[PDB]
Amino acid sequence: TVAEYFRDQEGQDVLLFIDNIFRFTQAGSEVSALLGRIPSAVGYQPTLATDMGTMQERITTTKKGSITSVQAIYVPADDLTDPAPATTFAHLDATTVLSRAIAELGIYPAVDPLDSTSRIMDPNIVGSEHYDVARGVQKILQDYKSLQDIIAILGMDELSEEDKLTVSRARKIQRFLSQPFQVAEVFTGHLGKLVPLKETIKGFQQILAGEYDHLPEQAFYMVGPIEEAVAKADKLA
Amino acid sequence: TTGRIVAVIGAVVDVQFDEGLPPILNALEVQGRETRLVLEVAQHLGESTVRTIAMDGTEGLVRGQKVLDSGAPIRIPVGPETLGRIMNVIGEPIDERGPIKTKQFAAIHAEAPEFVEMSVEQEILVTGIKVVDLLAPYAKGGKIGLFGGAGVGKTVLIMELINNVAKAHGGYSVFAGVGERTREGNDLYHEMIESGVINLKDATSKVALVYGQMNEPPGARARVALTGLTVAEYFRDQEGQDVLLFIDNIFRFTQAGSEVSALLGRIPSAVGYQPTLATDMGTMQERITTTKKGSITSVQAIYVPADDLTDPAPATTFAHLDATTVLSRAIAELGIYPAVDPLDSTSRIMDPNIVGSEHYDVARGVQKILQDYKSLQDIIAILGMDELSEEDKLTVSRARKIQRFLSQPFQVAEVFTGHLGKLVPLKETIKGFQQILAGEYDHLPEQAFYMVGPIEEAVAKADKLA
Amino acid sequence: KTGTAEVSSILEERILGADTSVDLEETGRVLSIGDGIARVHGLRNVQAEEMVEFSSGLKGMSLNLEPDNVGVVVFGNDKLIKEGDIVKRTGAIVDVPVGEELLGRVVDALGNAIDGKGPIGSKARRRVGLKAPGIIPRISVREPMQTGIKAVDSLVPIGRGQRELIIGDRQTGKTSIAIDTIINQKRFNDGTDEKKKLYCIYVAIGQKRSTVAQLVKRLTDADAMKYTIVVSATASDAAPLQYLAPYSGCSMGEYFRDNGKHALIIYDDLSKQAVAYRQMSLLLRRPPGREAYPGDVFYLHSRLLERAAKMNDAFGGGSLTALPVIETQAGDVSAYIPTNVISITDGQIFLETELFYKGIRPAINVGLSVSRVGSAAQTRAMKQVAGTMKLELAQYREVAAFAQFGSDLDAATQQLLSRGVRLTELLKQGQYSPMAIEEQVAVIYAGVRGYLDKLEPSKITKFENAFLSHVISQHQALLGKIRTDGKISEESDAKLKEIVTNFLAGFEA
Amino acid sequence: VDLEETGRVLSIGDGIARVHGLRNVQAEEMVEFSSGLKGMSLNLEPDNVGVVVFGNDKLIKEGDIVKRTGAIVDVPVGEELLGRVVDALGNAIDGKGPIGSKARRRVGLKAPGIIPRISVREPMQTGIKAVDSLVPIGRGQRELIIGDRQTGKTSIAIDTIINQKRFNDGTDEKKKLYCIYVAIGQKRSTVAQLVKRLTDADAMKYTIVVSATASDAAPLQYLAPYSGCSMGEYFRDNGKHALIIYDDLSKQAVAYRQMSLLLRRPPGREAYPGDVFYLHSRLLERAAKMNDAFGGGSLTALPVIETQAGDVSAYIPTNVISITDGQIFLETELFYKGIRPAINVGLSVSRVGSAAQTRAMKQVAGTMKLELAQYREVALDAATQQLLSRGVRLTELLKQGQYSPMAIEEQVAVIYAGVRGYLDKLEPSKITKFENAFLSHVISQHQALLGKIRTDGKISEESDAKLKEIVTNFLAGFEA
Amino acid sequence: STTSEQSARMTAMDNASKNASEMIDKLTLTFNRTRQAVITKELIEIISGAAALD
Repeated sequence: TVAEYFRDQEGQDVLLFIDNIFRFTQAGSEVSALLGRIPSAVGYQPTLATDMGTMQERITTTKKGSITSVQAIYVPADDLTDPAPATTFAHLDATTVLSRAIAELGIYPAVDPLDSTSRIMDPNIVGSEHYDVARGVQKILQDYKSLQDIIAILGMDELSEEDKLTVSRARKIQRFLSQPFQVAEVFTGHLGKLVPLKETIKGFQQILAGEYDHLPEQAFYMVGPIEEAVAKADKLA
Repeated sequence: TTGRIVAVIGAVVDVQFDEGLPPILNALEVQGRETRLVLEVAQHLGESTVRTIAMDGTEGLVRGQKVLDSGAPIRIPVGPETLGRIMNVIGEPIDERGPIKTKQFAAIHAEAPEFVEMSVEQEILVTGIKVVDLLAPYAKGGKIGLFGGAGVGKTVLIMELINNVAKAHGGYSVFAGVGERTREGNDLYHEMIESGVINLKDATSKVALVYGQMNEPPGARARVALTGLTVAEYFRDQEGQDVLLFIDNIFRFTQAGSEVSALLGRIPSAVGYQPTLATDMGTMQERITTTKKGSITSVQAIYVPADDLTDPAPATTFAHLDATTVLSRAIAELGIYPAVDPLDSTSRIMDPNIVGSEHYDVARGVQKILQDYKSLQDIIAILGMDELSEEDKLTVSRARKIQRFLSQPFQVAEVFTGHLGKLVPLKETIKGFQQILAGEYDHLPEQAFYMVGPIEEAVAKADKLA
Repeated sequence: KTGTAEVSSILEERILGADTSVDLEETGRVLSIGDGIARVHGLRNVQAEEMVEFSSGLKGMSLNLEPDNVGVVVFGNDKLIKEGDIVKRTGAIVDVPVGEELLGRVVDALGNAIDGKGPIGSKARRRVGLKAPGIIPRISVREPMQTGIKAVDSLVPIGRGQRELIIGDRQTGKTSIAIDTIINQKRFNDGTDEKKKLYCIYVAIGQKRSTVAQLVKRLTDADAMKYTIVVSATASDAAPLQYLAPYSGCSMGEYFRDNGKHALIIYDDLSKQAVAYRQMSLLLRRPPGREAYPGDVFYLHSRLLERAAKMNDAFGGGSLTALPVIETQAGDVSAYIPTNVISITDGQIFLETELFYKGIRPAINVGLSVSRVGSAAQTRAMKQVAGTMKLELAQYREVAAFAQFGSDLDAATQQLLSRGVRLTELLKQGQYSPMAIEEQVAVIYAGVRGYLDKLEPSKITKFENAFLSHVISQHQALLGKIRTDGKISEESDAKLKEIVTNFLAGFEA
Repeated sequence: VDLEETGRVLSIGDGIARVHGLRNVQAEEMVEFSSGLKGMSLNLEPDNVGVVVFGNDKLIKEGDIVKRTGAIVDVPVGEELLGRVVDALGNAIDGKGPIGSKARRRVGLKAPGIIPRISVREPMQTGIKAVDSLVPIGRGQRELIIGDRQTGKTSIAIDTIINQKRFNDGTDEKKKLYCIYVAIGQKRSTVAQLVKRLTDADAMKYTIVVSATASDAAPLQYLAPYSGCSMGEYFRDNGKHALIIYDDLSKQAVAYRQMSLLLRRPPGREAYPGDVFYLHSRLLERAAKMNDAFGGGSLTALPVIETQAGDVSAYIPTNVISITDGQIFLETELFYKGIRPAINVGLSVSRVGSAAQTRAMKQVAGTMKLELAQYREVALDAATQQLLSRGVRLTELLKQGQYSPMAIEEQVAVIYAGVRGYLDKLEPSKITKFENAFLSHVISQHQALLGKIRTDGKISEESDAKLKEIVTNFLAGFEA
Repeated sequence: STTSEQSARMTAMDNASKNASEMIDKLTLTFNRTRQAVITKELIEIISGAAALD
């Protein structure tokens, strides 16, 4: 209700942080029983969809401003078939699925890359340089997963070699996404390094170009733009 | 007060009590009831109605009947004359050797000592089973939870333990066959009598038998448990006597409870499991311990519902444990008797202190070996195995050997096994493993360790293999 | 309230003071009927557990004596009943007619000979409301009972009074097995083996009539039917009826037991019952629990099953031996009802399809097949060879485990396999294979002394028949003797052996 | 006659007294029964009062008069529970007669405000290297102790508690942490030993033990934490630092659900009622690290969760998880191996642990943590073999069994050694041995240094050179 | 050697699959069960394990 004021009235491009809608929904669900109502499967509140719907639809970009909605969604057991997230997606425009695995892979940004998506992306919209780089990236990495399966047989420095190159690249790529945090001296120690966009697209595009195919692999970890990663290799040796 | 059976809907007998009522728990005797059909008021169902539990059969009963409150809960004979008696829940000799004329009767709700009132300290008893002592040493008052399959020799094992212990330990016993297999009580009977653990020449024994067989109404089966419980406190405090309390099966108790809960038109929780699952236990378990006046050591059989332990019931169980022997079916299946799980056949109360620090360390090392070894199992399972590295392979073997060595023959089931049972002195055990830890049984194969007593005999056995 | 009784024929007179009806205490008017649970209004003085009779000739039982009405389990179908209907007590709970004039019958469990004799009804009835004997009443299962199935009789040798689970899948010869036994009991029953005057009770739970029909036909054929009740609750049934059937049998069999005779009940199967009953409960609303089953499905059964026993002397020492059946699905055992049953049953008989595909009918998982009972269930005859054999097989199997890198690793193990295999050949049995112990031990003997181990596996069987026909022919003497001495006597053995060696020589050559 | 403040026990389930009347009772009033029991008129039904009975009856028979006490519950709170075992009513099952706590405070009071609250910056330590190191921890903080059974778990809490001995018995005003052990559903025995243990260990003088043993009636067992909570706030808000160890909430929940169900107030997921996150949430939100107004005080929450087979996906665990500021996950295999710590480190978590602890440790620990990662990771290379060597050394080094707490400085010292690979020049068994000797060596000698290191709050470079030298001397000089 | 090895590689690769084959089978049970366990469990919740009996 407040934000709608600003949006329409104050025009504002609202950034709306919600942490977490999940708790709302959950709150709804909690009551559901006690509202006498049936809850739902997965415990929910039967009305969940509208609850959401009305809400999600409550907010938008009119031609009376925009509420840009940064909505934290706790995802229990990161289980997303977990009806709530399952629904959520419809109301999402860009889905950011943060991957605990990746987090575990030490990465910060710890994201789930392939599931942090926007159905939106396009070689038009984002330009193909963007798009394509991404599709290539998305591709290779998923394929790399296929390769993990190989590696399980074949080992830390033994495979089929082109494929090895790409593996290694994937290993760089991974690292290249890793990015410091100014806030988090506590998580990073580092201080944030921001990458202005082109430098990113290029960043990977270049990696894709394999221009560092002789550069160290984790000379990509916790960086800002790609140069600095190159720089970083030197800093080692 | 007198009540009228207003509903018998199954053995939930709703009696509306009409000369008032006493409080809950008060035991009612149904009037017109053939035998003494005690209904225990369970709830004041309200409106001077109680939900009560029949523990007898209700067949043929004219409803509308008249129940006369026995005015208190159920009291049952207490005093030593109960040792060498098979009592049913309601006292009543199902030894059927005629009465158990006791001087004391007791209402089966016995209580728990306040903190100050209970010896706040533990002991270390031991058992003579390698596997046990080593991994779960003993103590007194301690309730051990024993998992696995009756007559794998789960049940047998219990007996064997009794077999050495009651005799050896003076401090009395209670055996609670909750939903007991009547037959198993019979045989056992001829045996006990015979055995002179049960003495009939002297009504007493060293041990009182409580059987509350399966065919009893659940209420009875559920309640036979408190009954026994009441007794041991009698023995402890009153008789000094340090009961070993065999519960077979507390789960069967429980089952009777849950089943009951349901019928009690309550909400018996997840899986149907009684709301009160815990409270029944808590209240009960705390009626067990080493008080100052003795110890009621529980040997608690828990047969595993649908064989799962993540099952809340066992979850609960755990809270009260002192030692747990979780038999592994896998192990049992691996043709290992004892059937042990070597990962929660435990005592927290194994400490370098409680047992030898060595004992403990050796154990930790062992515990380790097994623990690591298991890790390999998965891998091995997938992948064949041999390139892990040999030391591990050694551990593996050792572990297996250890496994086999933990397999410890049993005389009582020599009949089956042809294996002469072995109850093992502590040293042989410690040593046993130490030797194995020293990995000396090089050449010597796995099966050279199967079903022996002291470790030498295994060494010997390898030789016998040769 | 319960809009029932707010029936304004019901209400409509209590109001008036114009009431007085059916009895509403010894008879009731069906408040509603649906669900086979005839809420029958009234029924107050109503006996508990009482069989009532409906105004349909259908029987019902007064399960829940509710203060208003009775949840009445219907012994029929309520397409054959309707609302309001007067249910008059029968006053009495269930007893089932019990006696002996059932041996030779296929009845419905309502004791009406669906065979087509109609009830050759027992004068007496005996309570299904009857319960298990006491500890003291029992004196141990020791009396064997041997099926004429070598494998069984040896390895999970069978006592009496017992309760042993028959477990196995979709007519994996399961029934075939049951028959071979039944036929086998014939000789004892054709003996006047009063110890083994084993009255067979076939509780058919849920079997569609045709399934029964071959089977019964088979029993007829085995003429074993003569000492046999076939308690029959077919697929066409109301559920309680299938449910009831064991209990019915239960009244009946304990009578033999208690009259010194030996009763055998085959419950085939409680799996269906359990379902049915659970369902029944559930239909009654009446709980479920684990696997949707009410918890007292255990009680139900437990209570049911304690009633099978091997008695003490008071009971003529007799038995009611239970061979319960559960038909497995994929050996599902934490399968609650299996879990239960296992803890109850005093060993269990595993059947395995593979073995079946192997032709090995019977299909047994021996390793698991266990007689918790074990030694008590035997005879020395068997004990003497079977002891070693069982053991030898144990090893064989262990080594059937260990048979695939070459088993020619050590001689023993190759051997164990060869030997084992020989024995394996022996333990497969045809369909319709009752057997006599002396042959069985004979045949075993041959193998455990390895003579057959000096023979090609195919010919083992071949021998076996031949050997049988041979010994039957000549060494009838000996067969008499093994039976006589009750064991393999060392002499009988020497003659036997001698026979074997010669016979073997004749068989092989 | 009050059927509007008093009631007649209409029906009593056996713990839920449906009480006819009571009306005028205010919601969530403690009532008192004519069985002498307490109750809470929890459920104000439009007819009768679901009164959760705070007692055990067969004393109640229907019609029993249920009397208002006329009070919404408060509990005695204070600071004199230190050296006391209590039950939630404020009675003291210690049998030390009754407590010294005397001010009473609603357990129903809620979560501090942001400004009242003041972020952690305040260390928190256990004498357990791994913990203090690998969890960087402050006070105020929720950290879940999660694990199945004292498997040292319970030990874990103890070593910490014991550790506080040096501090509370030190004049570490700031590290004067009132320990609140809410013992929820614990066998009396367990407690007995424990009680004894702690007593023997005497942390107990600066310690509340709220003891709701296994038997104890469920709402009570349930209540005990809230009680404890009120009491701990008592310190918190009063500048001081209380540590409540909620031990364990699994059992509380259970009880609670059960309670609900008996109130026929519905279940929820896993048959557990819907508020149950909330349950704790509100509870734990009442825990805080305060601002200055509260003397800066804190109530550090070490809630405990007992998992069932490490299953945490489990609604309630997830619940809890989503609240806590991390967890101490314990893994059996290592325990079982004898490795105490037994932890699954990965699973033990501090989202942002480091913002309320200590440079000393930090200086060695960050880097170390990482090395261990690397060491761990790799399921030969001299490096890796090294990491392994190190790692294993360090394993010993973080290995302090059950019954082993410490002053920090001792810990940093030994850690330092290990991080200098000094230890890698030793057989792993002898790390432990060495460590013992070494420790008594520095204790002896370089108590000087340790005193200082403790003093600098950090490790000085200078100290390092002395230390290096020390260590080396001991090292070398007892390397055999 | 190499012939041996390669032929051995088949062998190794067999071996693996024998193991596999079984497991695969077994898991499939584990499956049903966890499924059913599930299904059922909900069906409970469903069967007024969240309904009438909320």
